Amino acid sequence: MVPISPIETVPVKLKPGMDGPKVKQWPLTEEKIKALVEICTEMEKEGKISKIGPENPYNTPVFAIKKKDSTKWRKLVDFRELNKRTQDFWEVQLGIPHPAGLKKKKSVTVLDVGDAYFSVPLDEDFRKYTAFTIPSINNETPGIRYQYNVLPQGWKGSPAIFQSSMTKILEPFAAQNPDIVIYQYMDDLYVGSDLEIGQHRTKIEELRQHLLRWGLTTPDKKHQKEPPFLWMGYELHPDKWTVQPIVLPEKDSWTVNDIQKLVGKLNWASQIYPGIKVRQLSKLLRGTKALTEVIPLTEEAELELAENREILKEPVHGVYYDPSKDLIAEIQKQGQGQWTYQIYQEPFKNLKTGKYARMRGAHTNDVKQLTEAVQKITTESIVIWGKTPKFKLPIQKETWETWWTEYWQATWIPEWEFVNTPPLVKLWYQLEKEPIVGAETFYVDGAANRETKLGKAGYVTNKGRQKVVPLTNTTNQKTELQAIYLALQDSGLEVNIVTDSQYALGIIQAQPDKSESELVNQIIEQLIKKEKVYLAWVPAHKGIGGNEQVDKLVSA
Amino acid sequence: PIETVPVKLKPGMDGPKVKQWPLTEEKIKALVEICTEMEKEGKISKIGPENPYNTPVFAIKKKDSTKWRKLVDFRELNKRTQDFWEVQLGIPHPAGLKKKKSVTVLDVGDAYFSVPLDEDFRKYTAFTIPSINNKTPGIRYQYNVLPQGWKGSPAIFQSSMTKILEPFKKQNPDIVIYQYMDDLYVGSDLEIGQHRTKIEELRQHLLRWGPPFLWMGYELHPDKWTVQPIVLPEKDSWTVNDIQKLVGKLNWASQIYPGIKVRQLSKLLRGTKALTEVIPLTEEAELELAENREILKEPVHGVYYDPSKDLIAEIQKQGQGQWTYQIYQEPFKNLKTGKYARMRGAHTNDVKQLTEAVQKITTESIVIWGKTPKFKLPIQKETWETWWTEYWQATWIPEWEFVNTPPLVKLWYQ
Ligand SMILES: Cc1cc(C#N)cc(C)c1Oc1nc(NC2CCN(Cc3ccc(S(N)(=O)=O)cc3)CC2)nc2ccsc12
Ligand SMILES: [Mg+2]
Ligand code: NA
Repeated sequence: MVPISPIETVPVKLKPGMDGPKVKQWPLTEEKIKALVEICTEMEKEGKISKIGPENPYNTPVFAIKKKDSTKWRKLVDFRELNKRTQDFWEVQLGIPHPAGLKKKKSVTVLDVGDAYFSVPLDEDFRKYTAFTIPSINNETPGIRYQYNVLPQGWKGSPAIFQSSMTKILEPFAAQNPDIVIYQYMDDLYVGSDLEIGQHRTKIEELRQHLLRWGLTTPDKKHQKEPPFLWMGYELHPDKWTVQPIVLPEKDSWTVNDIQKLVGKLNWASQIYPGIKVRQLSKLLRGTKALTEVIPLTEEAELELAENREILKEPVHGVYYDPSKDLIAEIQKQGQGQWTYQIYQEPFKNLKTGKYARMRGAHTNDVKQLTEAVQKITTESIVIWGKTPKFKLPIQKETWETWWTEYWQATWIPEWEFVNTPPLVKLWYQLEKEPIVGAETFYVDGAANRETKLGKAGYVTNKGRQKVVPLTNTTNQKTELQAIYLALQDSGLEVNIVTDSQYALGIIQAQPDKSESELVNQIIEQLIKKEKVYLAWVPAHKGIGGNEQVDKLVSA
Repeated sequence: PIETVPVKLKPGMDGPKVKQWPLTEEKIKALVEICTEMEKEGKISKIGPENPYNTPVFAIKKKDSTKWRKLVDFRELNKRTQDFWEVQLGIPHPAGLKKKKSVTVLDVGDAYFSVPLDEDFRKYTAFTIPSINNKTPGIRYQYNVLPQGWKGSPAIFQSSMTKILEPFKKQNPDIVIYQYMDDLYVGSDLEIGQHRTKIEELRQHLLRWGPPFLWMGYELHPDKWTVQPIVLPEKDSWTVNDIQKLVGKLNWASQIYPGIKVRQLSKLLRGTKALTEVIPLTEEAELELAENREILKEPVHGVYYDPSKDLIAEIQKQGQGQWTYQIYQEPFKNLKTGKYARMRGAHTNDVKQLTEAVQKITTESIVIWGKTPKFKLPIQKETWETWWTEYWQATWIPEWEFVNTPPLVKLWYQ
């Protein structure tokens, strides 16, 4: 007998106030009961469970299930109830590595740890809560009652406790072998290194050597699976990586669940397939929740899908990470609020790709979206590589300096350089900071009746030019914008505009270059055509001449 | 320090479960080294999966030093931690601190690591050193002793601190000492020369009665802190535009000051005149402007600090490195206003300037009222939350919200 170290038990509790489960055991056929008694007898021989007396008041139902070409009966303990009453755990397996953050490893071994799993004992004080009962034949004897001594399959805490117990056991081996990497997820242990295969096969032996000191038996993963590894939806090849094949289904009838799955695949695919677009397709599922509802594809969604199909024709692959090289991120504007990007170290060899879509909003502009894309890529890059990439952006250095020095908010983009790849992001208008000498001054106003929705909008100028337009089905805010629009339409290339509309100032001072309001858009189109525009605000109803005059003209 | 102090959360509240945000490799490596030493010293211990709580951690460099410091963001735990009345019903905030000619700020947080943390409360201080790219499970720890940045640490330590300070306080009856979180604020009215040595005299006190950053000293002169009343232009020739801006400013000020009038000045804007046309002031308009100027000299009325309400701090970007701000509890009743310029670093980095402004305003709030304000920040959430930790140098962290619509009133503090 070679003494083996015990695996430290994790103390477990039920949620405060809650008691263990008390679920009635279903009736079972004689055949199923016989099957369960055999299975459990073997499991008891192996130490996994133990017979208990009648004083234990808890219970979880057990089932017997059959399979296709394994004519076995398999056991099944329904721990649904016990999980509802078990404390929360630290789940250490939320995110997975992204392949583009991994470094090449000459050699990789995969060990099986499904067997070491059962060496992990269950906290003694908690076992009582796992009790279950095999009914007896014809219900003529007392049911056979058992409880678990090991982490039960399907119990809430088994994944975290097992993963944590293995990490602790491995800690010293990883620390004293800096020339290998060890990754665990589920019953698989992945060991990689840049050692020659022989000298790598020995590290593997030493690991078994280490693992056995807790009496853990671990041989190679049976039928060692030829490259690539099918892992978390990826194809990890020795020298490259990709998503597993992305095949877009051909269809004449497209339904809510199809377009969801279509976006899922496209989103998954966009991490390596560059230039994937999903706005129009994503657009079509605005509010529906009946996944069987069929939706016609806008001609802008077919064109987008057919665009995706073309990008999916030939498979694309990413390269692994080299910490001695620079990390570079390049962004392109795609239109309709969509942005695409590549992250690479050498030109033409992407580590990964991605996309960004503008946030919902009434008004927006290209520079604000570009900034948001930069922040998203920054944070993704911190996650994957632990550092910010150098950016290549389709915006002139001079455009950016004008934007941030004049923008009312604080804003920042990290180290970047211009890349002359159209379409370029630009500023489309810039309001004057001072009134314009020699430019006509338009005093604008509008007003609307809340009951009838009848309105007026117009202006009076210092040259005596005047206009009032009657409007229907309008509002105060619309008439205020309409008035500015009229002044823009009717003035020369340089114009001073005076408004009392705090609403209009709030929009224009946000410097939109595009809007979901046709009226704001028409104002933006006018601003683009002007040479100089000074917009001045005054408080309403203060006897400010011009303002007072036009307020009267429009308040019917 | 033998006996722990019983600590509990507020009724019907669990411990924090706050996601760790991504960290750069250099901050991870720094935290690994730091926490390895703290673990060897017994200040923290590894925890197992039966602890589900979490509080974010990052690393900073205090002002003017090159060594990384661990900074825990205990904001969630702090608001879930029971309100504290350490040994008395409350230490009254010293109104005299804000009047001293010089106030120096000491990081005394390291003193906390000598008091054990109540064993039943430790699980709530769990934190994670993340790995890069999820390559390995984060390293999981909890505190065994009073942690820097936790609300309860100054509270629990207040008995031990008052004793350390007694002989110094007994000797220097006019020096004012105030403790906020990990920091000590020590104000005197005497020369900076003796002020400094007097400061060192107090370090040795904590050094004999006991630090990685205790050597540092943040020097303030709140007696020279200058406010920003409302000012109106003084001009010999007013254009229509000048008067329009003036009437707008006075109309806004009329929400703050009673008896502001714009009737006579608005009278000047009769007709539909070119914005650049010069308008001579009448005598009635000049008198009205003079009466408004006078009104604006006096302070606002009935402004009083209500210790039950939050302090609110608004900040405006004025451009060219200048920032204005106001602190208040109810709108239009400013308790403090101010203006900054030429922020130490970042002539080309807005966000670094804003982060420094937030820290300076929070420092002023602690001196004047003993608590931090809630900030209304002129920045998009995603930009702020990506970058502020890169420029943060204080051991506390205030709360903040984001302004997405441009305030019209920026131009009034301009
Ligand atoms: C070891 C491991 C395997 C899997 C899987 N499924 C996933 C993760 C996250 C793993 O964990 C780590 N993986 C790496 N790099 C990669 C680089 C690319 N390859 C694919 C490959 C290489 C060699 C052969 S080959 N010639 O031996 O047949 C076949 C396939 C695998 C290793 N780096 C780290 C660092 C810390 S953990 C970790
Ligand atoms: Mg009006
Ligand atoms: Na345009």
